[PDB]
Amino acid sequence: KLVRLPGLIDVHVHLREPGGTHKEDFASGTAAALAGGITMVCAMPNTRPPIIDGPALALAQKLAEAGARCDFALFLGASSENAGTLGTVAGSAAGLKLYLNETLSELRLDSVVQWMEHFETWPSHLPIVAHAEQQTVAAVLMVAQLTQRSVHICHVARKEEILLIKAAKARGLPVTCEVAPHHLFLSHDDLERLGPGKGEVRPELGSRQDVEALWENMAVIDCFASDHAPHTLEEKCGSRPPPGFPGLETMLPLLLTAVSEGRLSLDDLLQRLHHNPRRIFHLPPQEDTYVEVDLEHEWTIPSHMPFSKAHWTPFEGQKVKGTVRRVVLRGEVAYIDGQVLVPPGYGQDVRKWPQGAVPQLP
Amino acid sequence: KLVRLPGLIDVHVHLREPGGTHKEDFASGTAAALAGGITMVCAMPNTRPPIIDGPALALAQKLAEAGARCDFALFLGASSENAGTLGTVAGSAAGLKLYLNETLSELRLDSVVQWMEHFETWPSHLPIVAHAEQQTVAAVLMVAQLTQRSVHICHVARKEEILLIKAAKARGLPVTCEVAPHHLFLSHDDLERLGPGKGEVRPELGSRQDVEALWENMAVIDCFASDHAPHTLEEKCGSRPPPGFPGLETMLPLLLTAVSEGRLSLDDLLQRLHHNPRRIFHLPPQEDTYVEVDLEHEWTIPSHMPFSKAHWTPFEGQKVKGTVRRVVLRGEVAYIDGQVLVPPGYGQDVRKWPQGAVPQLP
Ligand SMILES: [Zn+2]
Ligand SMILES: [Zn+2]
Ligand SMILES: [Zn+2]
Ligand SMILES: [Zn+2]
Ligand SMILES: [Zn+2]
Ligand SMILES: [Zn+2]
Repeated sequence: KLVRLPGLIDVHVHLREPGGTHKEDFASGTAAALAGGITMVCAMPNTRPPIIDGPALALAQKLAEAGARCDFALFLGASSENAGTLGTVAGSAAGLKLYLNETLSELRLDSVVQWMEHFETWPSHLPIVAHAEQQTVAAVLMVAQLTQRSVHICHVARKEEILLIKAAKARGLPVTCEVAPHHLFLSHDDLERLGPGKGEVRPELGSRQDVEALWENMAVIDCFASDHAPHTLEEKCGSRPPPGFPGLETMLPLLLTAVSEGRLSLDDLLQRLHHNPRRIFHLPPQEDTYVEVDLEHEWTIPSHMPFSKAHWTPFEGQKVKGTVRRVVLRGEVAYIDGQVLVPPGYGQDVRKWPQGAVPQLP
Repeated sequence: KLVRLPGLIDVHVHLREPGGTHKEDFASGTAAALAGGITMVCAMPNTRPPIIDGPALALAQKLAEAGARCDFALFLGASSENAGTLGTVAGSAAGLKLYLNETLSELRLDSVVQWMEHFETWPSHLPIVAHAEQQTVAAVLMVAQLTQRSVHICHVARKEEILLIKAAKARGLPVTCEVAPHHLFLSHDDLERLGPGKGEVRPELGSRQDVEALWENMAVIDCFASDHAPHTLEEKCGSRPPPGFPGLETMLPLLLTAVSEGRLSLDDLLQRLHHNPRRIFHLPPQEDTYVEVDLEHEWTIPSHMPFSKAHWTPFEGQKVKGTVRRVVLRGEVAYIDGQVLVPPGYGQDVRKWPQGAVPQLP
């Protein structure tokens, strides 16, 4: 009755450690990942302190090695000060992350010249990822061409954005992109229900026409990634709600529902949650690692999923068909039917594996 | 000085066993593969007997398990008689191969309706590969759309073909393709030297404009594959020369030369010889497997490479920069500096590995 899948990869998660551990930490976030059929995550650098230099990366790496229950890589974050300073640690990171729209004080870039400096100084063989909305997608693509390298665009959310990327790919430009589940399964039609606080997310929820354009242009989407952005309900409902949805525990159930409805194939799903993440970020295979799912079980997403400390979900009330039954990670049962069974610290930094280093010319 | 690469994959080799073992057998062909930095091969079904039914597949699987020095998967071949009969063994094969142009009596398909029957009966989740030249590419793409599934086009050789595939990808159609090294590094300009016998290959060598279109449209090429088609010199020079070049031992040196010249990146190469073959054919990772190459060593391709029984090469005289120094396959030294060190039978059928089965809905 079950289906065996390879170990799935989420290349865009915010696990909030160090500095935001009331929202989530490595142990709780990777528990959420395992319960969602995810066995490897790439953690974003907008923590407190942000991962914008070698000492912060060193700290975050040890916190993750001690807290993570699944395997991981850590992004470095581009700042207005660190271009040309990351060469020694660059290869130990998942990649470099550029935050090109409204963001946290330390990751804010004031000028496209600062983008150029990062594209010019970051090692040419290592991944660069950009949070780039609307015309920013076009702008960062221009910077990538001027510096003659590739770029990966995070959470594409709009018809405008996916059609621009489509046009770039038609010209042979080296761009890849990812889409998050809330931009495939939620729209403006849901804002009435969510409210202005819970509904706050960046990129914001799109129109029904945005959602339909993403599905119509599935061929253009290289990866699915949750953009797991845990904030507590108190923060989402308060005066200055931060953007973001939790999503690790709901991503695969939502997508398996789409597969069961014929909206995409099982292969389409596995290209976007396994093969393409591997090849874009040069992430290594995980030995004796697999996920068993039940495609027949129908359930309704509750007000909060078991594991994320976010303790809320924007998908509450949606009917889904598909559930993660068992996860085996490197030969150990990591998850069965609502219980995580590997301790904090079982997870490892895949960039330290010999097969996890990005190949490079001498 | 050396560079470590993952285990490379050649998804298009003719190893001639059973029935053509004077041209090559599993032991000699996989020795050639290892010497070329290849650790996994997909063997084509136009053997004698051809692999067009379960008994022939059973035989070929045992011959490969006994003779192969690297890991492998075996293609099934479409015939005018076997549509609807391969469902029980389909999942044990690399995929289904359709020979849509001039070919061997048993793989000859008389009618596009026979193509349709295979697309309709072959399991929808398993790979289909087509030898399709010129307008045949358009025709098989039409059949793929009518049956609403994907197709992979072998050895794209012409500007006409790569631009058609480019246009199909721009419309979001599920098509992938491979290009062989002789269509990137040889042209009509070389036929004077090769002669009409040695120069016989299908698809035939292209014009300089064909070669330049393939390089210009590298973004459209998903895989490199050798189309290793060993024939003895006596056969290539005789009255009725069969088409094909040997290529396993020269593919990587040629491509590494191109990398060293800046014609493509190391990543471009590894996408096309590792990641994309994996994800198109759902081939499993190989544990503790890697290839060490020396990018500085300049040498001239001789009149024949050491291992292929073909005992000739069309690349004789070309200057290359790049050489395979060491291959480790599943923890054992398989190749060092001109010597293969794993015996016939070390190789395994990757479709029998748990991680080597193609995921499918229940
Ligand atoms: Zn991202
Ligand atoms: Zn994010
Ligand atoms: Zn890689
Ligand atoms: Zn092929
Ligand atoms: Zn062939
Ligand atoms: Zn696969």
